[PDB]
Amino acid sequence: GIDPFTERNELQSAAEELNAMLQYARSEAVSQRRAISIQALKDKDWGKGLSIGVLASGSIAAPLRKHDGFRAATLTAKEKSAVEHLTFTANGTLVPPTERTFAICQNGKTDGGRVLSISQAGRIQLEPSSKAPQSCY
Repeated sequence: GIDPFTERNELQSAAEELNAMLQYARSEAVSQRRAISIQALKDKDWGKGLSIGVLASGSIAAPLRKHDGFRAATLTAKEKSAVEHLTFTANGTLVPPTERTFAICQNGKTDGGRVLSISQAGRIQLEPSSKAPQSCY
Protein backbone atom coordinates (compact mmCIF):
# COMPACT_ATOMS: atom_id res chain seq x y z
CA GLY A 1 0.00 0.00 0.00
CA ILE A 2 0.78 3.71 0.01
CA ASP A 3 2.21 3.56 3.54
CA PRO A 4 3.99 0.34 4.55
CA PHE A 5 5.07 1.82 7.89
CA THR A 6 1.51 2.41 9.01
CA GLU A 7 0.36 -1.00 7.75
CA ARG A 8 3.06 -2.70 9.81
CA ASN A 9 2.32 -0.49 12.81
CA GLU A 10 -1.40 -1.28 12.82
CA LEU A 11 -0.80 -5.03 12.48
CA GLN A 12 1.89 -4.89 15.18
CA SER A 13 -0.46 -3.09 17.59
CA ALA A 14 -3.34 -5.51 16.94
CA ALA A 15 -1.07 -8.51 17.45
CA GLU A 16 0.15 -6.93 20.71
CA GLU A 17 -3.41 -6.42 21.97
CA LEU A 18 -4.32 -10.04 21.28
CA ASN A 19 -1.06 -11.13 22.90
CA ALA A 20 -1.83 -9.01 25.97
CA MET A 21 -5.32 -10.49 26.38
CA LEU A 22 -4.10 -14.09 25.98
CA GLN A 23 -1.22 -13.48 28.40
CA TYR A 24 -3.67 -12.00 30.90
CA ALA A 25 -5.98 -15.04 30.72
CA ARG A 26 -3.01 -17.40 31.15
CA SER A 27 -1.43 -15.42 33.98
CA GLU A 28 -4.76 -15.23 35.81
CA ALA A 29 -5.28 -18.99 35.51
CA VAL A 30 -1.84 -19.52 37.02
CA SER A 31 -2.31 -16.88 39.74
CA GLN A 32 -5.80 -18.01 40.75
CA ARG A 33 -4.94 -21.70 40.30
CA ARG A 34 -8.14 -22.31 38.32
CA ALA A 35 -9.44 -22.47 34.76
CA ILE A 36 -9.72 -19.02 33.22
CA SER A 37 -11.15 -18.70 29.74
CA ILE A 38 -11.08 -16.16 26.97
CA GLN A 39 -13.89 -15.91 24.43
CA ALA A 40 -14.28 -14.15 21.08
CA LEU A 41 -17.66 -12.45 21.18
CA LYS A 42 -18.26 -11.99 17.44
CA ASP A 43 -17.57 -13.96 14.24
CA LYS A 44 -14.95 -16.11 16.02
CA ASP A 45 -12.74 -13.09 15.30
CA TRP A 46 -10.51 -12.41 18.28
CA GLY A 47 -10.17 -8.78 17.21
CA LYS A 48 -13.88 -7.93 17.47
CA GLY A 49 -14.28 -8.19 21.24
CA LEU A 50 -13.13 -10.52 24.01
CA SER A 51 -14.36 -11.59 27.41
CA ILE A 52 -12.06 -13.17 29.99
CA GLY A 53 -13.18 -15.12 33.04
CA VAL A 54 -14.83 -18.24 34.36
CA LEU A 55 -16.62 -20.13 31.60
CA ALA A 56 -19.80 -22.09 32.34
CA SER A 57 -22.42 -23.45 29.94
CA GLY A 58 -20.74 -21.64 27.05
CA SER A 59 -20.77 -18.19 28.66
CA ILE A 60 -18.68 -16.01 30.94
CA ALA A 61 -21.26 -14.68 33.40
CA ALA A 62 -18.94 -12.29 35.23
CA PRO A 63 -15.99 -11.24 33.09
CA LEU A 64 -12.75 -10.40 34.90
CA ARG A 65 -11.80 -8.26 31.91
CA LYS A 66 -13.12 -7.28 28.49
CA HIS A 67 -11.47 -6.11 25.29
CA ASP A 68 -13.42 -3.85 22.94
CA GLY A 69 -11.71 -5.01 19.74
CA PHE A 70 -8.91 -3.71 17.50
CA ARG A 71 -8.86 0.03 16.82
CA ALA A 72 -7.71 -0.09 13.20
CA ALA A 73 -10.26 -0.79 10.49
CA THR A 74 -9.66 -3.80 8.28
CA LEU A 75 -8.17 -6.24 10.76
CA THR A 76 -9.11 -9.80 11.62
CA ALA A 77 -7.66 -12.29 14.08
CA LYS A 78 -8.82 -15.84 13.33
CA GLU A 79 -7.48 -19.11 14.67
CA LYS A 80 -6.47 -22.02 12.42
CA SER A 81 -9.23 -24.31 13.78
CA ALA A 82 -11.75 -21.46 14.16
CA VAL A 83 -11.90 -21.69 17.96
CA GLU A 84 -14.32 -19.29 19.64
CA HIS A 85 -12.78 -19.68 23.11
CA LEU A 86 -9.68 -20.99 24.90
CA THR A 87 -9.35 -22.18 28.47
CA PHE A 88 -6.07 -21.87 30.40
CA THR A 89 -5.48 -24.05 33.45
CA ALA A 90 -3.49 -23.71 36.66
CA ASN A 91 -0.21 -25.01 35.18
CA GLY A 92 -0.37 -22.61 32.23
CA THR A 93 -1.50 -25.20 29.69
CA LEU A 94 -4.65 -24.98 27.61
CA VAL A 95 -7.35 -27.60 27.89
CA PRO A 96 -7.07 -29.30 25.47
CA PRO A 97 -3.33 -28.59 25.01
CA THR A 98 -3.65 -28.29 21.25
CA GLU A 99 -1.24 -25.99 19.40
CA ARG A 100 -3.05 -22.82 18.37
CA THR A 101 -2.22 -20.46 15.52
CA PHE A 102 -3.81 -17.03 15.12
CA ALA A 103 -3.53 -15.16 11.83
CA ILE A 104 -3.76 -11.39 12.21
CA CYS A 105 -4.53 -9.96 8.77
CA GLN A 106 -5.46 -6.72 7.11
CA ASN A 107 -8.15 -6.76 4.40
CA GLY A 108 -8.47 -10.56 4.44
CA LYS A 109 -5.08 -10.99 2.78
CA THR A 110 -1.95 -12.54 4.27
CA ASP A 111 0.37 -9.76 2.94
CA GLY A 112 2.24 -8.46 5.97
CA GLY A 113 0.04 -10.62 8.18
CA ARG A 114 1.22 -11.73 11.61
CA VAL A 115 1.18 -15.06 13.42
CA LEU A 116 0.55 -15.47 17.13
CA SER A 117 1.19 -19.01 18.35
CA ILE A 118 0.30 -20.97 21.47
CA SER A 119 2.54 -23.98 22.07
CA GLN A 120 1.51 -27.34 23.55
CA ALA A 121 2.74 -25.97 26.89
CA GLY A 122 0.37 -22.99 26.63
CA ARG A 123 3.13 -20.46 25.94
CA ILE A 124 1.95 -17.54 23.81
CA GLN A 125 4.36 -16.00 21.30
CA LEU A 126 4.09 -13.35 18.63
CA GLU A 127 6.12 -14.75 15.75
CA PRO A 128 8.71 -12.48 14.11
CA SER A 129 7.58 -10.15 11.34
CA SER A 130 9.29 -12.37 8.73
CA LYS A 131 6.64 -15.01 9.47
CA ALA A 132 3.33 -14.45 7.67
CA PRO A 133 0.26 -16.67 8.12
CA GLN A 134 -0.46 -19.39 5.58
CA SER A 135 -4.06 -18.21 5.55
CA CYS A 136 -6.17 -15.58 7.28
CA TYR A 137 -8.57 -18.39 8.25
